[PDB]
Amino acid sequence: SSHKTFRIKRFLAKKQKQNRPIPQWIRMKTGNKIRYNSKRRHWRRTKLGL
Amino acid sequence: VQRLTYRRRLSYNTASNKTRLSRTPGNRIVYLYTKKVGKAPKSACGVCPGRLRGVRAVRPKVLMRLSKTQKHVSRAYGGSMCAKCVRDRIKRAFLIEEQKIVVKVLKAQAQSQK
Amino acid sequence: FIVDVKANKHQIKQAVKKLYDIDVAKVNTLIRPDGEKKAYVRLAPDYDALDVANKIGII
RNA sequence: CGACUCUUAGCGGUGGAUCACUCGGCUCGUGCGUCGAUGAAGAACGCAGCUAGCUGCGAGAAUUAAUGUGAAUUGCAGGACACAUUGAUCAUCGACACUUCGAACGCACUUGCGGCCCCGGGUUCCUCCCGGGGCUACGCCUGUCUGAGCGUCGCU
RNA sequence: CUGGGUCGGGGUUUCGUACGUAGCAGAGCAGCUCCCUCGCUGCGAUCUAUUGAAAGUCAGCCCUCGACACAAGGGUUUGU
RNA sequence: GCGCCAAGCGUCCGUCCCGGCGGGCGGGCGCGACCCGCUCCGGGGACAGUGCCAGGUGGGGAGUUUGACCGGGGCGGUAC
RNA sequence: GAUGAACGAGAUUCCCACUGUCCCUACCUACUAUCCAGCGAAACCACAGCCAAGGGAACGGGCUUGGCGGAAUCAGCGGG
RNA sequence: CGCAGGUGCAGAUCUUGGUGGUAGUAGCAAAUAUUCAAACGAGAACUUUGAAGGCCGAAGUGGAGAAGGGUUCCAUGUGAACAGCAGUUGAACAUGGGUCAGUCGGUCCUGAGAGAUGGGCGAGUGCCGUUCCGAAGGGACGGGCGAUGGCCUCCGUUGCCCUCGGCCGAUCGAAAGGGAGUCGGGUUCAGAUCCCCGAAUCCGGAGUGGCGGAGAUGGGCGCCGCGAGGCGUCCAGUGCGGUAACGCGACCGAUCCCGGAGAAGCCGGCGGGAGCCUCGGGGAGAGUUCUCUUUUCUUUGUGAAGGGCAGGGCGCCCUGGAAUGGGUUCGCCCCGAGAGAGGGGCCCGUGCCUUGGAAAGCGUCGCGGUUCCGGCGGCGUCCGGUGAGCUCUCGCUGGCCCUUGAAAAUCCGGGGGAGAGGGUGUAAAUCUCGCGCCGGGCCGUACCCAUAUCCGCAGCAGGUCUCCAAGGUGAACAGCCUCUGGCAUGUUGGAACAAUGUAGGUAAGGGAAGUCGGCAAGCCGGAUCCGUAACUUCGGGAUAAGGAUUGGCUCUAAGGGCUGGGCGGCCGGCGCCUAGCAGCCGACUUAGAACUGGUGCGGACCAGGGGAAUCCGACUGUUUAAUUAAAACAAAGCAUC
RNA sequence: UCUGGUGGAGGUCCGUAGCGGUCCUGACGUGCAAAUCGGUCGUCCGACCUGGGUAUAGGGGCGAAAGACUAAUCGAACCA
Repeated sequence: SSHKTFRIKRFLAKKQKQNRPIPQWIRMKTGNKIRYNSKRRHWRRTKLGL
Repeated sequence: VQRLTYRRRLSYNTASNKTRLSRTPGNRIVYLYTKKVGKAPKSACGVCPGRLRGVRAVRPKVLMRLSKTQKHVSRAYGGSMCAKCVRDRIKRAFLIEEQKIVVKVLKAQAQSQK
Repeated sequence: FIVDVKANKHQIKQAVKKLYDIDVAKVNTLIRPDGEKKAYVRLAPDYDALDVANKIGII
């Protein structure tokens, strides 16, 4: 809701910032094994632990 | 007909969400949130059902920004007691004190003569 | 400006005055969904925001 | 004649078995055998030029200093290091630093509200406003100060 | 020796007299009039005539043959 | 109705003033408001109550059991 | 126990009215089912799948003896 | 050649993974509905624009919030995967951006309750307990005794001692309870009572007085001054008015004490105010004009905070003394404990005028620059009437209760008078009066709020707390149609119209003969006028049963409000409103009649079939969420312990 | 005593919103749905409906009592 605490807002801020795709240059790093961000979270599909 | 919405996040018809209709210079109808109705002081006597006269009927916290004349009547027990019961206590005080002097004199005279 | 989350309007006003040599009329504060604090710093009428922005280098 | 169906072989495909490999486990054995109010374990939030996760770190945040080493780091870029007017990188690590919760410590768990003593700025000993610093938890030991008691007494 | 369509005519049939116009029909009511009652005007559901009228009728009704354009074109196969 | 934060007396001060006493100004103590007596007042009381053992009651509760043969089992029988 | 006005989405009988419940079925409408473009499951599955009698674990798709048997399919159906 | 095993699979409704036939099959059928053209584009049944036809029909498919979600919000781009057809589209993917407050909440207070310490219990982590087995005050008028700093004659800060002093105990507990104070106009792609403009307001501070005003500036004795007016002395002065209710701009005062406000249920009936609807005109723009319609549609403002005036209310006051009782309400109710009558007082004032204010906003007609100038200009934003109308709100007055319908922070008034001030200055202490100066920190704020942002594994016919609420018909927030606003028919389309089905109808003559059973369907249905039985706990049964009417049109009768009563007045006998007369204004109904239609009329919509009995339970109520709503349970009453 | 008014009582009746869930033993029954949909129904000023906050926790709670409910789990939940 609009009414939220500071602790909850800071928790939602962090999940928002970590929902980004992998950068393109990571694939070029020597000995790289990551192809995509397997921890992508969609708001409608998966809900937060909160 | 234009329909209205609340101007605040309280969506319930509570005692602190009362509103009235006002027409703006923009020719729009909006809600204005109203203060609660104040009550004038009730007399300290405890027998008079009506409120006191000469005192503004405002909410208690606004009472401290008014002048003293708006909060009292120029009389003994001014803004706390009604005139009728102030009159009765003046007479009740005087007449009981009169009876006490009479009783003391009667018992002193009776003691002296007996 | 983007400011520290542990900074109130009094600290923001004093800081902006100290490192930019300008007078502040009022400060408004917001915390973004990113998590950082955004300050809207209205300057005094004597000072011009565009001239200050040129000296800082934001335009 | 086909079509359709069945079988076999070749080739091609929904598929990922087998074989080979292994910076992983499991088991046995050896030496040490060290946390914390000087704030532990565990959480939270942050920190990279471009970097989400893992990792490392704490406002000096993918690291400072010091010592050893001795020319790199690297996915791209940028500029150090002139590669001794002593030093890239890495390792080690004894110096410095170490946000918010947490036994968690001013009260309370909401970025809520204080108190005492100092410092700076507005005004000038309003300590009124703002900023900063140090204290302000429970139990308990030795000592210290201030006390109570028709407790036991002495001098009055 | 044309053809089948599409419109249009006509037959059949269904319902039940269309709009407009006119009326001296219409329960009554209002106004003018003279200065005050003849007439006139207006409102008014409904009624009468025009008007067995109006409307629909193959889309799986019947006959036209009057108008309009179109119809020798296309694709896939088949042999004793 | 009102009711407290002493009136009034009796004494002691001033490093305080004005003529040892007096006056003024500011204070102190005692009585007013008695003295003494060991538990605040009252009600119970070596009982109640508590600890330990002993007897009774105790499906409120716990755990368990409720044979076998058998023209299915049960009932009946015992051919157990 | 007996009774009893008012009440009851409680159980029951009869009567009036009403009706497609029925004699005895028919027609109409919408959405399906149908066919097409696109998308696209699941249950279930020893092998499979035409009958009669026989015998058989005493009710066979398979065995014996007869009847017979002709690609690939569509919409329905409820005997197995 | 020896040694040692986790050493051989067809089964175990075996375990994990992979794959078939079914099968291009079932299916993509709940809530009426789409069509034409154009644009972009490789590509259009599905996107966008325009024009048509429809729906939600204000208890909405509308506009906003609370929970919950957490970036889903906004712009640009892509069309790989997903959105069960497509897609130029998206709540998808990618890149950027977006939430601004002293006066809106949190924050503060307590509620039901939760919870430490003291104490007690407990092997123990710990538990009970919240005033109960505690020496539970760390504060303060004031006074004294000392240090210290200053705009230092003096005052202020700091320690110690008297005096006062119940926390009737920490602390937590509400984004719907309590709780000071903000509202107009404009502005964004997305913010806004938060930004800009404007106009206000509350709280706190101001010491070294910020400026005024108040307190507070009189009287007596004389002298001089022609006299006014000044000199000396003495004595007052913590305001004033009204018979009163109370009033005026302030109008000292501590510990202590009393009281008030915060702070009270539900239902009914009346009245006031506003908003909305309605009616009659006047403007501006638009629609229709085949014929009529001087028409039909839209639009036709003044925030908070001050000042004044209506209006509403009053168990408030003064005079006075009432029966031949009177006053008065829809109802009531009121009076020698003071009616009626007259005159005052107070409270509220959300209404009107006014400052704010027209400069702004809106409507309309034009003229500019250029993407925006809150550009510029002209005209207007007018006058009335109605009402058991609806909604909100303010009042008054009743009914009900073996039900009586919070607490605390916080603020105020009064009683008392411990104190302070100055000796006549142009003064003091003091001031809840007017203006002036400074500040108000922290957190939330975007958007969805649901037939697509929440929960149900999903864009799931389910579930999920509220606010506003137009026209017509009509008893209605019923159903039906429409306007403001919204939408695209609910995860696809084209063609056809077979069986069977789901949903909706109709049916000749019979009229329950069907069936366990009138199950299902059908009959009745509104309102007005008549008329209503047995039985009964006398309340009912009752819309019992039964009958008649109902349209359209044209009339008639009745049902009300205001004003007046012999150029402008008035000193006057001269007038007499008196079966209530004249004029003006106005809305909603009721009853009766004529005429009239192919006897059709509560014409759609809405909308009880009835009667005679038996059994059970008295009635209202409750119950097995997901097969039993009942005779089961409860219940008042009765009785027992 | 009768009559006509006024008045507005009630765990009063019809009936919206709301709350519930009778019958069709209708639809659906690999559903829209691990209980939904339609018509028809009960109640609708009260023993009424409902949000938030609070309290009661597994041999325990709560129960106008059906062994009902206690997170799709109840004749003792769920987790290890």
